[PDB]
Amino acid sequence: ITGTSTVGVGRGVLGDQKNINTTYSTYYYLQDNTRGDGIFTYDAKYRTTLPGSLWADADNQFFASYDAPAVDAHYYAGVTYDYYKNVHNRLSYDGNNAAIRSSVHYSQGYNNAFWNGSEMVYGDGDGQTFIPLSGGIDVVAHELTHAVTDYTAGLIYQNESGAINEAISDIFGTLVEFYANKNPDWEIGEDVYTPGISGDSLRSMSDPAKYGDPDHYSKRYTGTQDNGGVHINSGIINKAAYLISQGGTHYGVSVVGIGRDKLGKIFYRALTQYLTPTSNFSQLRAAAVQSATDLYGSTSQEVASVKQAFDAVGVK
Ligand SMILES: [Ca+2]
Ligand SMILES: [Ca+2]
Ligand SMILES: [Ca+2]
Ligand SMILES: [Ca+2]
Ligand SMILES: [Zn+2]
Repeated sequence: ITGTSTVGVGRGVLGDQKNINTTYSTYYYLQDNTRGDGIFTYDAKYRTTLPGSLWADADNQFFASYDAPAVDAHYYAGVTYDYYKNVHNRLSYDGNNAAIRSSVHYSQGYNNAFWNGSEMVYGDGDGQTFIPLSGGIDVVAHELTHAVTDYTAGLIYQNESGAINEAISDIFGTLVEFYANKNPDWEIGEDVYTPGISGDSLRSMSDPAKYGDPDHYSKRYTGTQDNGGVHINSGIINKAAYLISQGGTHYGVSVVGIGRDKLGKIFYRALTQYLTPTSNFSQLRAAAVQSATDLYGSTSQEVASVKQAFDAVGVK
């Protein structure tokens, strides 16, 4: 819509108050003109037709319970845009300030969120397994990172390349959670998963086997479920990324941690310069070693730690 940029106020899924960028033109819409070609949030009104209607509100105050998932999808898309621009000098997911569109209230009792190739889509959850999924900053940033992957490396969504695509979304979802400093951890989806249960999450990067996902290449899933295990075998890469950042000893191999900012620099370079659509885990190891070599030198501690971490999870 064409109108005047302004700022409204609302409450997210977890009850927290935040300011959000809106546009006024008769109604106040969830349209943020301050970031790139804009961030746009739509109401899918419990249907599956997309994108639905651009969110309109009469008074620029978003404190109704129906408003909460829209406030968090719109705010956390802006945080994710700021992480990519400020940390990696990337404007939006295509590198040319493409508009970011999200729809909330998709379907009824839908326990997932996804990037569909054109926009982000969030279900409200069934209220038992999940609460509205845009309430998790690591979920929002995981889905927007699929758009970054699609416009760069183009990893196909099956088998080892699919597991790399999912691990890259959990890696950068976690790095955005630390950037925003929103109670950060190395778990995925803990703010919106099982509201009646404390302490759990969908997946863990620090210990994937807590929920039964593999933490070594010898334990990889080789069947056909889940597109060849794309959400299961991502645990192998997630554990290597956790070891590169934090360090530790895993299956008797010791890794010196180099921290989160270098982890993000190495994997963003690997994703944007060296990975291709059909890259497998061994090629990811080579791309991450070449990226660390480019940035820090072939005899750096950073290169050593990348090698040790892939040796610890059995990826040669
Ligand atoms: Ca209102
Ligand atoms: Ca957290
Ligand atoms: Ca998390
Ligand atoms: Ca829980
Ligand atoms: Zn994903």
